[PDB]
Amino acid sequence: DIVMTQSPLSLSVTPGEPASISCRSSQSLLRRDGHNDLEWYLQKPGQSPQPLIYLGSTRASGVPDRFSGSGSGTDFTLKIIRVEAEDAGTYYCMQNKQTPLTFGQGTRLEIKRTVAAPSVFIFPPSDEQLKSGTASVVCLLNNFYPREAKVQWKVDNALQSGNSQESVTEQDSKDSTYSLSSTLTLSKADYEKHKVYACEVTHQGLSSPVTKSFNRGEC
Amino acid sequence: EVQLVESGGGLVQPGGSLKLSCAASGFTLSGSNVHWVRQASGKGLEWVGRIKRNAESDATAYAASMRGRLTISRDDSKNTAFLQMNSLKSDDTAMYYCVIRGDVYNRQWGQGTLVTVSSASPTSPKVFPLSLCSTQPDGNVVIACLVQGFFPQEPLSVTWSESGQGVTARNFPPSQDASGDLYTTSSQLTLPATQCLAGKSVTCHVKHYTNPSQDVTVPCP
Ligand SMILES: [Cl-]
Ligand SMILES: [Cl-]
Ligand SMILES: [Cl-]
Ligand SMILES: [Cl-]
Ligand SMILES: [Cl-]
Repeated sequence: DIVMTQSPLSLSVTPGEPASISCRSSQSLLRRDGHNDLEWYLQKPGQSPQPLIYLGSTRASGVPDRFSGSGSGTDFTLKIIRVEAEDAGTYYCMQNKQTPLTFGQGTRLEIKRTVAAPSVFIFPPSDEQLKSGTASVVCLLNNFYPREAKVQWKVDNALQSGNSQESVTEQDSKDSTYSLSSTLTLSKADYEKHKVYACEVTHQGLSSPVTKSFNRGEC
Repeated sequence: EVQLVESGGGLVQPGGSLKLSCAASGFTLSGSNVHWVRQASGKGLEWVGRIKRNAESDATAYAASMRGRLTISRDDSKNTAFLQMNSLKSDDTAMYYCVIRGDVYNRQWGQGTLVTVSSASPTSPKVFPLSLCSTQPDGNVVIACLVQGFFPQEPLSVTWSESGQGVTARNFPPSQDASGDLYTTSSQLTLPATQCLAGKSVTCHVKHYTNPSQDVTVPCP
């Protein structure tokens, strides 16, 4: 099979500035007609890959002029001359010289910007949920950059583990910030034995942690 | 709109069989070789197999790791191609795409369908209105819905009954619960305070899997 490799595996670019991604193939993809059996895609999370370039350099239908493919043989480059927010996602090169069709690893482009500290919001379990036997406490972080952020849950000052989960949005179209949802899930029985629920956030942009808390039954 | 529409996925028992359909909508599939490609959540793209046009006697080819367990077929009269999978295993769980090749008139990927090889039945999310207990941000109001304990993790989407100027909805990907094998997420809406006064409510609408959608009222504070 043909092995496709990309470099870098991630990059951060500010809007208006150029990005490039390199792709290498283990076999030459050069065609008799001078084109190459090489295609580039952009994939946004959960969505089908979108064709950007095929035949090495042919820009696909409706693809913006800022995307260009170049190279020949075993070495190829995707250039985005002026990065825009909507260009964030994972880029793949792919050979179609033979089956099995093979893809590179994927390069995640994110939009660079200045540091932004998260705002933090805490929500107690709904009364409706409590009646079914489960208690979820939710801590939402908004408007932060870079993507790394740490949530610590405390119940009466005891650090929690093995009972929470989190996920993070893609970057906001307008300000390129991330948001994060952390959920602490306890049984109703355990939840009602304790008083102080706290989510403590730390981040590059925070000079001190931000802790949002509530006393059970006071919301 | 012209596109490739997939169906026939979802949950399937280990050892079970599932036939995916790839139906052309607004173009003719006959001129293309039809390929199948899959992607496990958070992972890369992997070719599954192909079928050539009838002109080439519909010749098939399969990925090494699934060869003995696949039949790709096509029905040009229905403008549809099929991926029959058999003896499915946990490691076949993935989002499956069909892809057309070889037709200068048409280049299309299907929207993808998630195949989950599991002994579990589906579980609809339990959707709850949330009320902020910390402070509201200057000028705006935050409300949210908890979307708890669902399976499989996709498809899942949430929309709100307010949108437009000054309104931002945040939708977080599903994550696996710390115990119990289900998934949970939330959806948040931030809107001008004047647009979410006491006595006003907003609804979150939650779609999941192939079951009926849910609509939950979320009171403004
Ligand atoms: Cl190509
Ligand atoms: Cl452009
Ligand atoms: Cl900065
Ligand atoms: Cl998956
Ligand atoms: Cl394509």
